[PDB]
Amino acid sequence: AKYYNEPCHTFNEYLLIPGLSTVDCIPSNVNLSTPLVKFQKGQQSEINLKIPLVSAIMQSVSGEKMAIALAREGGISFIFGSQSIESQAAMVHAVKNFRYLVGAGINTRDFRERVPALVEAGADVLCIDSSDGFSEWQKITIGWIREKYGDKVKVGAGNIVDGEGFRYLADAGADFIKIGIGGGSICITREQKGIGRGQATAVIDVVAERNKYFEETGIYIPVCSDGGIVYDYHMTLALAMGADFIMLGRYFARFEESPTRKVTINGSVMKEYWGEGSSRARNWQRYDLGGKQKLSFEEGVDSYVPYAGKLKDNVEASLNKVKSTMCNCGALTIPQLQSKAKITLVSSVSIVEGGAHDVIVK
Amino acid sequence: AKYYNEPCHTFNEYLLIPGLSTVDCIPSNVNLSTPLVKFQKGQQSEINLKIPLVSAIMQSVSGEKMAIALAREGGISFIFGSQSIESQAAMVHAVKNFRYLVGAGINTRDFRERVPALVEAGADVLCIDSSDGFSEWQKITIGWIREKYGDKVKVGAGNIVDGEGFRYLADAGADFIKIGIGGGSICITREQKGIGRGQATAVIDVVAERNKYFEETGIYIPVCSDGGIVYDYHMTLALAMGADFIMLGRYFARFEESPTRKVTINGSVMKEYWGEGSSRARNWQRYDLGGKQKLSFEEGVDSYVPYAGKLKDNVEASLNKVKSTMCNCGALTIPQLQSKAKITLVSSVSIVEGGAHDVIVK
Amino acid sequence: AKYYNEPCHTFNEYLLIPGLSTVDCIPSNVNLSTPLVKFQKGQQSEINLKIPLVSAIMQSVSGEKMAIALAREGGISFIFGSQSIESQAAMVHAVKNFRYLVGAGINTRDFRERVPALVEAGADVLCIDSSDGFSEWQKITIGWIREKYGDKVKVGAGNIVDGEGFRYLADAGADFIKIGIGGGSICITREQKGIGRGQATAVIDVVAERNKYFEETGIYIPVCSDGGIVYDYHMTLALAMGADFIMLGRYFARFEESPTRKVTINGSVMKEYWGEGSSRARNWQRYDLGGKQKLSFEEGVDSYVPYAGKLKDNVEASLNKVKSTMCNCGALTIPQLQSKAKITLVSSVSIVEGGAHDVIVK
Amino acid sequence: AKYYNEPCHTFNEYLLIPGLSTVDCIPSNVNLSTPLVKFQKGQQSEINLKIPLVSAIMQSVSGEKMAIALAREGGISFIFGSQSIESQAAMVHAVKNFRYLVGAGINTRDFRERVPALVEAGADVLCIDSSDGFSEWQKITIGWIREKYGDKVKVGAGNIVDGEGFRYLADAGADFIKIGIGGGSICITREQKGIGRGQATAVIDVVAERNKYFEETGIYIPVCSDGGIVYDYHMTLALAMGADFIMLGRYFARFEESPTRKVTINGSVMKEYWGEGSSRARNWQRYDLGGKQKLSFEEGVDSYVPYAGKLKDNVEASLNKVKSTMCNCGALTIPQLQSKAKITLVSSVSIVEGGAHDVIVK
Ligand SMILES: NC(=O)c1[nH+]cn([C@@H]2O[C@H](COP(=O)([O-])[O-])[C@@H](O)[C@H]2O)c1[O-]
Ligand SMILES: NC(=O)c1[nH+]cn([C@@H]2O[C@H](COP(=O)([O-])[O-])[C@@H](O)[C@H]2O)c1[O-]
Ligand SMILES: NC(=O)c1[nH+]cn([C@@H]2O[C@H](COP(=O)([O-])[O-])[C@@H](O)[C@H]2O)c1[O-]
Ligand SMILES: NC(=O)c1[nH+]cn([C@@H]2O[C@H](COP(=O)([O-])[O-])[C@@H](O)[C@H]2O)c1[O-]
Ligand SMILES: [K+]
Ligand SMILES: [K+]
Ligand SMILES: [K+]
Ligand SMILES: [K+]
Ligand SMILES: [K+]
Ligand SMILES: [K+]
Ligand SMILES: [K+]
Ligand SMILES: [K+]
Repeated sequence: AKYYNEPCHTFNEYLLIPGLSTVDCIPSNVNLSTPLVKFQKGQQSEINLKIPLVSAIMQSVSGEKMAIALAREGGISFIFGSQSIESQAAMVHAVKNFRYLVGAGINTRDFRERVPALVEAGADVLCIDSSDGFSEWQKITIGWIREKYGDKVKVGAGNIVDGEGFRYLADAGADFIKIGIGGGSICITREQKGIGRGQATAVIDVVAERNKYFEETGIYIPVCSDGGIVYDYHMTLALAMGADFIMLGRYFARFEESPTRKVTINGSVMKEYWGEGSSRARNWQRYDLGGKQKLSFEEGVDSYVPYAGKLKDNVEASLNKVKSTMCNCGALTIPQLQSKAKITLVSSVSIVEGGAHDVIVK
Repeated sequence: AKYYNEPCHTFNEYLLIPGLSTVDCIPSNVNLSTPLVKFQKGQQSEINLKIPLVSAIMQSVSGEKMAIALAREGGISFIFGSQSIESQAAMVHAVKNFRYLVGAGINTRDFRERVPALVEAGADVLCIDSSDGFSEWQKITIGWIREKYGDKVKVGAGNIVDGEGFRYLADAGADFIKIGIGGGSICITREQKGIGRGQATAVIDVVAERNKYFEETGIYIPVCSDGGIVYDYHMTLALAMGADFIMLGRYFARFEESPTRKVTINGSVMKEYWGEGSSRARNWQRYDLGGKQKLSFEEGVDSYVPYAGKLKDNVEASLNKVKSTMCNCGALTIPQLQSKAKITLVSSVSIVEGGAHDVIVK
Repeated sequence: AKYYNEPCHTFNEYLLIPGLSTVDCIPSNVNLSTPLVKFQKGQQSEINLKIPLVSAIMQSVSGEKMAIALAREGGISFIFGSQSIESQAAMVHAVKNFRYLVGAGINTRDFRERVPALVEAGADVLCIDSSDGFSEWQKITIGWIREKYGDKVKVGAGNIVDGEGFRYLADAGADFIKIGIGGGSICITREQKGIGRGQATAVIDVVAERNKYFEETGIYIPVCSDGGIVYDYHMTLALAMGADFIMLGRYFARFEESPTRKVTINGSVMKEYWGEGSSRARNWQRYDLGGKQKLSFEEGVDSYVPYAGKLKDNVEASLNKVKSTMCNCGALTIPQLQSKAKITLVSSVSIVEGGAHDVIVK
Repeated sequence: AKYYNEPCHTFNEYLLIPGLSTVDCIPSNVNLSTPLVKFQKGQQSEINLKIPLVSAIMQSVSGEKMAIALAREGGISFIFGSQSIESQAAMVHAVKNFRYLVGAGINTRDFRERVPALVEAGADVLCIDSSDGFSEWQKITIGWIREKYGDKVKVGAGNIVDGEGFRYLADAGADFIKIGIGGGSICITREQKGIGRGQATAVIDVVAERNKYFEETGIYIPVCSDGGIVYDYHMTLALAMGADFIMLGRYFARFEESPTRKVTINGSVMKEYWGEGSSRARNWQRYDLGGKQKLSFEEGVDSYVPYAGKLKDNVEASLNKVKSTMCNCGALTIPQLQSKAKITLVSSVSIVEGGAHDVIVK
């Protein structure tokens, strides 16, 4: 077996150490644009978001209302694929003809039928939805798409957590690669199967490989930090570590625009939020290992998250914090932040010092 | 004194990082066979289990019903030796003539009488039951067996936690070596005597020495990770780290087939489970240091574990998780897993991220 | 991005290992004098405090009564600047003509008007109040002061946490540099923006750079450990690590002399204490990044701290502990302590051993 | 200031890894004898205990009854010195003429009068009682004793935690050196003054220096691990790390023979136990830094410990565990253990695995 020199870590263990802020480092001057799909050195991506936030490929998150609301704010939603091809295509079509950008998730089994339907519906980009994307199944799926559409259809892939996985999907032809296994708020894969890696360590490792790949091939492949975002500053950390954009489930599930019902639990207004690996969703394709067309066991839970209001207001508040921090770090663009960021791990005692302490908060 | 560069760790601190899964990496294609006794390079062990699980040499675990039920599923039980030679021989005989495989535990004191009786009863393999097997007492016991039976009788030995201990028992002639001191769920040896080592670190260290020994002698000695298995994924980790099979007490004590009584504690159906070092068992031979034929002090406790039902159903569920994970890692056999596994330590904060978080589980 | 070899740590994780105590190492012989502003090698600072304690630039801490009481004991207060120029100047004037030393906080926006008013009022030293002082805004402010007053006006600056930040402000001309981001008892910046560093690590790193700067230029720049002091021994640690003086908010807010109201909360007499970044204070200048003249979001909280009595009695008790420890370390002056101190990190288990344990405290 | 490469650790973080146990490694063959005072290479100490346990120099521990009971079992008590010279001398005299060995604590102030009185009373050995023994005060005290009695009077000294402190007291002429600052169960020095070091790290460091000193001078100076012993296995660890004997307070305070009252607290029979640094004891000499003859502030607490019965029965039970472990490690004497011991640090997760887990203890 192979071992590592250091244990993996995640977001709550890090802090950014401010660099020089020039007079032009004003939050209003910060440009949050970011590339969504791979491109050649010196050029621009064919698809650039205005903000680095994308909603998860989940039944309880990316519906028509979410896609429209997020697209309006500059991001993009990936309409969930854990539904019939016909219904998913209809959702994509409704968003495209509500021009707002919209993505759609696909699986490694019915892609020969689902892809044509989604392309026809007007999807701008696709993304294979898999817990563990380091597989020949994803290579086959991407290969078929390239075979039939060449570079006309953009397809994201994976969910790998190290350089090897990234390299495999990059060579396979993925337009962007998703990072993360087990970090999701409603995910229990790490406790059920024992696979995964701290989200931050995964991003840092994959980004290092992505940059080597870029120097070697001249091809820049955007990577997405998927799952584990709890606080707004976690967004800034993920971007600083090298992620081009961030995929979130819980963050968006709390909004009015999520397709779930609002429910009151103990005097608190909540919203339903469940994992694709829960018996409720039954998205067996996401965990498919060539076995029976059913969920062998649960890898996600059914839950409630606090209702946070409208997406627009929340996204605005979150990004204002991101932009402010970027200015503390002397960055006016995401690439600048990724270059200038000074990132340190924090001891548990330092964490205690970071919050309010030795006072009774009024 | 001698010190080490790193502290010891155990199962809960590790995770497997998935490798490439090929289209043939289907759970149904996974072969869980594993060698039980030492063999020569290029050859097969004289005894191979169909599944890598064996039940502990304990009064509250390995009785006749357990031995039959586990043998039926592909594993093997080691009938406890903390009972009269006559009664233990009778249990072995009943299992053999219920052909199901069955093992039997022996001690370093009455082996001249117990061994012949067990061989006569039809035991397929024996195993010295000792907390600390790094001793001349075990070497003497193994030597006597070899003297009287040559290689016809198979005897496991030890419970060592480092390369030195393994080497000693290997040279002594043990057919397989058991790893672990203090990791047992009902064991308090580490708190009473201050001896022991994290189970994972022990397995990793012993396996390293076992592989060097193999290259040096051409003799492959199977090793057993004994104790400390709490979750099903711990089984996968132990195997990935190099263990050929796993010995469990608590895991099996919870089943209908364990020889203990079912008792209701606070509306919950439980089963009795006690350590061999508890006053209830009085297995002083297991902790014998050439002193009086009595337990100097307790090193185990008397307890209750949740009733889990039938062994067959539980073992099936556990191994389905093991096989699934092996497929994520690209392995269809245990040796493949041990070769391909990528194993990382996990920070405490990463552990929190691994479970459900920031949601109210419904 | 840039990463570090070790995670940051803070006060609770350290202990001093006693050195040789000579017969002259008596608490009564300890000299707690310390320089407040930069000076040339071989010379003395133009301003030396008798004790290394200064009160925070906060509405809930440094008012007229506090400034007089602390000055009387040998320290100095920095009258808060989060108020009109006229009212702040009046406070400074009242203290100066109550001669007691007194400081005053300024911001990077209205300094052209505030500075003249404060100098006119008789302020002995000024200090830019900023969460993140690594900025051109501070350089511009210091430059203007030097332009108009040369070296006649002393101005402290910053709140940096590493060598780079220190170097920038030193070259900018600051008379003393303040260390610390996010360690304040009422501060939640690290949780809102994700920026900061463990206070101890920050002091140690900045001090190392300060000493290199001294050897290079012959100019000694005093540094201040600002925020995070919870226990009296934390003061000793900060000084031993290299800090010349310590800035405290919570510590002083608990005293009779703080400008806040005493309130009873659950039978306990408390005092109000709030952060400059709370909606109550609205000190937006402290977090200004060239944006709108308002607080974008809260970075501090409103709270209550236990009433501790008169400043004189408390400061006497605190410093008696500091002097005693200095004697255990064989130091009769702060520079001696900084030279002789032996400082070690402490494991969490060692921390448990440090307090009373395994006994019921009567 | 000076820093260290690793943080300090203490007893609960360590475990012994068993070595080879020969047939002669029987608990009954273990010799627990140990030297109390320094001697020349190749020779024997003038005072050897039969067991490596000594009672603390405390009012609530070492009275006449304790001294007699412990001496009977092979150890020695150091009659507390925080009382009049006359009364302490009377206690020593009573023990000597009850021949049982007995020690007596002295301080760095009234030694010119206390020492003669104690020698006259028949004390076999003396020991300076100080929290921080790295001082000229101890050197002066030892020097006076040597001046007046030469090598006829044996005097222990210190309480240092590193090689430097040991070296100083060794050169000063101490017959044995005590290790430890802040580890005491009733001690809060580390929380009041911020000085100290993990007990295990202190012992390990001092022992290393002691062994170098021995090679350099041919003089073997016994060292004592003082404070922090919570479990019986902690005794084994301290000895394995190099300590010749162990000083305990809490351990003995629980016995019938301790001079304190038995009190019932919540249906549990307890015994009073307080630190010498508590207002109850007022042992200001122990924390004397040449200041006023009074306790500047408390460094110890007043408490209750569980009543454990008679010393004889408890000491027998404790040492049976020590002897058993020594046999697991292949040692029949303390020097053998110190040579053969294999000591590892243990992760927090490994600690959890070490106790009973995942079972309901009946
Ligand atoms: N285990 C599951 O059932 C599951 N369902 C969805 N997800 C993952 O968790 C991410 C959302 O994480 P989060 O933003 O809620 O923390 C999704 O984008 C997807 O990668 C899951 O891990
Ligand atoms: N301390 C004891 O009394 C004791 N009794 C049995 N055992 C050990 O603990 C193992 C079972 O551990 P576990 O599967 O319950 O965690 C047994 O195989 C044996 O090695 C014990 O450590
Ligand atoms: N976040 C806030 O609102 C805030 N207000 C004041 N402070 C900082 O916290 C310090 C006082 O910290 P403390 O002594 O209360 O721990 C001040 O000197 C200042 O640097 C703050 O961080
Ligand atoms: N702080 C105190 O008041 C105090 N009083 C006694 N002691 C120390 O603590 C030791 C006893 O520790 P323990 O065996 O109770 O853990 C004594 O031998 C002495 O070195 C103290 O630290
Ligand atoms: K900055
Ligand atoms: K804070
Ligand atoms: K895989
Ligand atoms: K999770
Ligand atoms: K000292
Ligand atoms: K303590
Ligand atoms: K042994
Ligand atoms: K255990």
